Amino acid sequence: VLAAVIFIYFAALSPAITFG
Repeated sequence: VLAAVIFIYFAALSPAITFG
């Protein structure tokens, strides 16, 4: 389950890092 949590963390850093 730890692997899955890290996958969603990166998915949230895509739209959070972009300035659009």
